[PDB]
Amino acid sequence: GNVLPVKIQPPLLRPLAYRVLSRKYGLSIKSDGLSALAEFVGTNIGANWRQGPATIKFLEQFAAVWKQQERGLFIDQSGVKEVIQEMKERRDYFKVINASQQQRFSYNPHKMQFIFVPNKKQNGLGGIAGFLPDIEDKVQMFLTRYYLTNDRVMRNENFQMSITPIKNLLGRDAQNFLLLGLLNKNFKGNWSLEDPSGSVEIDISQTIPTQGHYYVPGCMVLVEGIYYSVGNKFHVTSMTLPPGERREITLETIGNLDLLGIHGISNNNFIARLDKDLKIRLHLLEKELTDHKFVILGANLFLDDLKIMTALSKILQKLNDDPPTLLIWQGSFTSVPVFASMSSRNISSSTQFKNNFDALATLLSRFDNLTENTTMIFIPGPNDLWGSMVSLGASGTLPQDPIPSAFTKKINKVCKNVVWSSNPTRIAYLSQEIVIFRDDLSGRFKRHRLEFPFQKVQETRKLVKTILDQGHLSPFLDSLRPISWDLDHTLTLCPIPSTMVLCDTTSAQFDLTYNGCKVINPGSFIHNRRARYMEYVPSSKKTIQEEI
Amino acid sequence: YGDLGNKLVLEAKRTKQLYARSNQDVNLPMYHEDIIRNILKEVSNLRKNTEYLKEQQQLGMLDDKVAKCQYFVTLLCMERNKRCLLAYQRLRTDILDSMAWNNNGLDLMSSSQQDTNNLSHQEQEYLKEYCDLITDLKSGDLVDIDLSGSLVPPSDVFIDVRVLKDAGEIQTEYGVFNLIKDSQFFVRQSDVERLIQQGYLQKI
Amino acid sequence: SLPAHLQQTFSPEEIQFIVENEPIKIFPRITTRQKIHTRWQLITTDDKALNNMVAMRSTEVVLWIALLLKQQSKCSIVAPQWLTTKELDRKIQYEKTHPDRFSELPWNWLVLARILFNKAKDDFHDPIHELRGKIQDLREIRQIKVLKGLKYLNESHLQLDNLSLLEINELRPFITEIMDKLREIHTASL
Amino acid sequence: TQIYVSPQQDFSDLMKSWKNERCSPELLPYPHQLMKRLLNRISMQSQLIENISMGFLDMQNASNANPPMPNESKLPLLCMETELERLKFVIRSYIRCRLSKIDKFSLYLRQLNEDENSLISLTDLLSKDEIKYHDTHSLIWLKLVNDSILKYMPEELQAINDTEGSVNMIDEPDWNKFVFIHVNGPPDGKWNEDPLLQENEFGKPCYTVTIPDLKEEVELTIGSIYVMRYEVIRDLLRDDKVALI
Amino acid sequence: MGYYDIDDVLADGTEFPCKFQYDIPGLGYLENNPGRPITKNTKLSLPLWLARILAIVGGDEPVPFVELLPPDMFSTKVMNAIKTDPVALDLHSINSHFFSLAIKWIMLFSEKELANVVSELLLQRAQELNHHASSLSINTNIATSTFLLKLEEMEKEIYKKSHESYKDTKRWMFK
Repeated sequence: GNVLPVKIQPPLLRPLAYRVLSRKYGLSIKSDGLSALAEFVGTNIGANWRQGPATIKFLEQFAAVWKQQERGLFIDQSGVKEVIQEMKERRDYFKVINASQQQRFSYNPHKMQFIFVPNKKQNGLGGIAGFLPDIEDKVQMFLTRYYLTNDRVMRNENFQMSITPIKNLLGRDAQNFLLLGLLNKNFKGNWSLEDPSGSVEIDISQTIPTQGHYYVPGCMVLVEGIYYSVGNKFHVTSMTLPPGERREITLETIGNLDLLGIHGISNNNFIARLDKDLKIRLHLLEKELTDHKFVILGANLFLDDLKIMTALSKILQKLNDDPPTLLIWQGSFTSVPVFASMSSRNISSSTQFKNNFDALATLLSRFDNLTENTTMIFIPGPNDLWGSMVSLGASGTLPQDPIPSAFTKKINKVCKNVVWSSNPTRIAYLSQEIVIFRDDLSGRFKRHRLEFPFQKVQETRKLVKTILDQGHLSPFLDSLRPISWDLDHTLTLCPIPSTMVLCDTTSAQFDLTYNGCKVINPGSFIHNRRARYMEYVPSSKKTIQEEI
Repeated sequence: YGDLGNKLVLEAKRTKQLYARSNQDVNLPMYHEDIIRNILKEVSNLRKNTEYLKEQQQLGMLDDKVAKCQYFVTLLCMERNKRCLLAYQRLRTDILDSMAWNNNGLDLMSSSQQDTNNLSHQEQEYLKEYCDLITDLKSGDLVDIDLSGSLVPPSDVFIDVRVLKDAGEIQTEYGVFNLIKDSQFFVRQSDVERLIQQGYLQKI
Repeated sequence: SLPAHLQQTFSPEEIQFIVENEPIKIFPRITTRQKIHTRWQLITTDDKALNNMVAMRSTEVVLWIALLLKQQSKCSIVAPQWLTTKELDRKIQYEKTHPDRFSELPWNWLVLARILFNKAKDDFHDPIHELRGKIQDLREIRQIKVLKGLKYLNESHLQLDNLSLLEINELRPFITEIMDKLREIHTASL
Repeated sequence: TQIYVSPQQDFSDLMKSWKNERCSPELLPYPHQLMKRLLNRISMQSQLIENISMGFLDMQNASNANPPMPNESKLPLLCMETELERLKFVIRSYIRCRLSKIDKFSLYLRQLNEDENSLISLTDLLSKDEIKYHDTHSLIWLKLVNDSILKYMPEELQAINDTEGSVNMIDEPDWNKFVFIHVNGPPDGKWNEDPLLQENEFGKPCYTVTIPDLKEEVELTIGSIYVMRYEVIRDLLRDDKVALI
Repeated sequence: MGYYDIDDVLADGTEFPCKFQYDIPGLGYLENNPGRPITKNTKLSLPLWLARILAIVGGDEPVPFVELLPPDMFSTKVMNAIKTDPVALDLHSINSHFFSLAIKWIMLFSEKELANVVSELLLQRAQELNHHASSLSINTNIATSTFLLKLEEMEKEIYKKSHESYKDTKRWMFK
């Protein structure tokens, strides 16, 4: 109330509320809304019941505050909340999200529009098992990927010659054709292309591929050749990956959807859009961006060997005086995979893993500036608790679970901002979208390269070009990289984020940019008796620093 | 050649019948911009051909009569295609304003199609602009009159009203109504018209 | 307003409203003559009649006020002169004897009849059913005469001296469209 | 108007103008003064009824006291509020009809407004809010049509105000539409001082109009309903000589 | 003649017989081999929206490129058929936009013998239209439906409006 509140009679305030909220604008004022207006009047007792403009204009402000929330046709106990919002309306605006909570959006080919999917966590029970995907999800996943790739191909400027479905190749021969589909091996052992219509075989003996790509099974390829009905051999004369698209032209086809929406979200009821605040946030980002710096480290920092702790202590000594905004630690934190212990005489693997993080809480006690001012990001590597416990340090499921809470009971208390996410994770800045993804790529694309019968800077060029043209984080089949049936949408590069953190221990560091996207390639944290970590300036500038 | 354009216009006629037979604003059909952009591509080809023909006419080897007749034919083609497209869009805008004007300018996203995604993004922003105009119109000198209210003349003062959906209690002037499911009220006609238009009350 | 084609013609509800915005006579049951009390002080009706009133006397008020008082026990609507059997007899005789002229009849025809039979049921001296039947017979006769007269539709003009509101309204769209078509055909022919 | 005989005269003028506008095929001018009086009347009446209601509410809720007598108390305020509702409905219908008409004829009125030789001005026909409605709606629709369709056609026919070639785009009102009229005669009680009316057999004062297309003359007497075209009847309607039904 | 009228646009798309009054080399590329010119007195079926203007353009003896032959819809046989008994005629089969094309044809060519017969035809059919419209049920024989399926495209609007008006009046009358 005011300094001299007066207890009102609700009947004599009822007409003033009802007229304004039921004839000009607003509707369906509840009793709790009336009580909220009553206490607000108690906060405006000055010459009230005789003061016209201020009360009505504050009611108009109430309308301008509560119209945007839902639809504003009821006012519950939250009336005090909108009163507090009035008082408060009289770096933030950035988010970090993992693959578990990413919004689900299906695709429909016959309507050429994305469709929001209700979350199983929010409407279902989920008490016993709500995370188990259903049977047909894996059936529809490759269909969705093919739909997106076909849409991208059709939207190309050059393509307005037309492609032909596989099944339409039966009755014609000795004629050239163009077609695309999944590339893989059949049950027999030959090379085949798959389409929703059907599948055919591939002839490779006279194929000239477009250089600059990693032609790997499981990748969409544009195939040009001549059909032969003598057998079933499609004699290919050239092969090329589909081209990519830039972020602005991708968004403009869907206006500006709130897929990674921080200001607003969509649901099953309606669809959402916004572009007025985008320029405002862009210009806000253009200032004091040098102050909001964020730094990442190398991959596979092991918390068992003394040298890593010494180098990390030196790095923290240099970083304590000038705390950055985000400090991201990536890679596995234990040099040995954890699994079931067959020996009861020695220290258990789980206990060793738990102790491997307790000492970190002690080392963070002498860097109160970094702890206080900078947030913490931790990303699991290849052989952390959940993965190595079944995969034994080998490759496994991509939507990796976060570090268990039972093993990180001291980092959350010593530090004020600690975040654990999946292996692929998303951060949403004011005008930037960045993803961080830790795995091995160079070896995977080197060993499984297709053989065509017939200075290190080019390998990363080919890798970036392939990963961007294909537009998927895991351009591999289900045999190599098993993926959860539903979460595959988190692995898709449909929104094509502005910057990607390609962490690869098998590739040299690089700062390439292409197709409107900028890619960074952090290396291993320690190499050849040196320690290295890299910081990125949000103004499209990079710095690399090392401490022996 | 503009025969395919007719295929659009005829379809539009059916939409009017959907507007006619129902005599009500509901379920605007999903658009047909694919045919429209096909027409745009072919008319772009026509324009390129016309420019080439004009180039050869200015070069000198082309006969004047052939150039003029081809130009007339192509101009008629562009005119007819533009006529068809504008005939479609005028009716679309008219029905858009039709259902925008009567629902208090809020588009009733709480209740009519749900997502309104069958409308184009340009049509959606046009709808938002028209809702803005509707809101501004009653903000002038007519602030004391509900322009988006009922248009049936008032004939009786007291009517019986039966509750249709359950809610809590809603305050009115000098009184309050508690919306118990399946209840009958004997109240003033002009106090429940807002609720009736929203669909919460029944048996006028 | 638009509502599809409802911008060109009046709805029956609007017709009932515009008819009921008319004066009528009343025999009051109560009195509120000023003590020589709240003033009626309306803005679209002479309040002198409503204020200076006394029971069991004749006075003129608007129709909707009379209906509102009839909903309570404060009213007794006086029936008009043309709602009686002896006048309707000479009326029907007039139409039957004259096979070309529409009879003289107030333009509120059938509408005041519907309203009075709906509300003022017990204040009629004549039985209700007989009056309703006579009104139905008049309706049938006038319908026959209208059909007989419509057989010719000139392109220049037409005259209808004694048609009521509803009869005009229910015929407006067809006559209007046909005449417009004929007019544009003639105009295009010259 | 310049002065009021009575507010009932203003009510009658409002209803007559509403009826004339509803069936007229052409957008008629704007009666500013009538609604200027009417809005103030509505405001003062609403203030009076709210004031008396609030006074009775305070009297009843300050203490038990005596409840107001149902006699001569509920019925008057009921009458005022229902009359105000009826008047608001009439005004709302009139305004919405005018809005629909200006929706239909936007391009034509904009075209005539920019003509200097034409003596008619948009200011007289349209209220200021209607002017803002017209201009903003026209700009928004032009933006929509330019973004959607007009972006792709060549320069020769990008303008949507073209009046050349095969078909024109501007919709003039149908001045030859047939309407139902009632010859009200002169508004004066003498009803015999007009310089236009003549007489026929058995008296019967009448007005004589002509149709140039048919080269005919039509006699229009007082008290007879006619169905006659609109082009030559504009003057009689404007002078309140006849009333449209 | 409304630019944003669906019915007028649809009626503009009908085909009329016509002949090339003048010989133009290089034409006919849209119907036959492009390299083969169209010779003189070549009959074609062209839509109205270009036949109207190509027959009046002249181009240049300022003879127009094309001459429009009398269409089979306006023939002596149809004239006799409509003059004999119009009320029972199934004019829907002859055309679906008969009245609008009649208006356009009489506008291009003034013929005083067409306006009167068409006016009498529609005047005679209007009485039957009103008779059927006033017949509100309180479900019918074959005559009503077989007349209703003989109607023109535009007459359906008049019939529906009349039916709605009578239905509304009856609904308000009996309550």
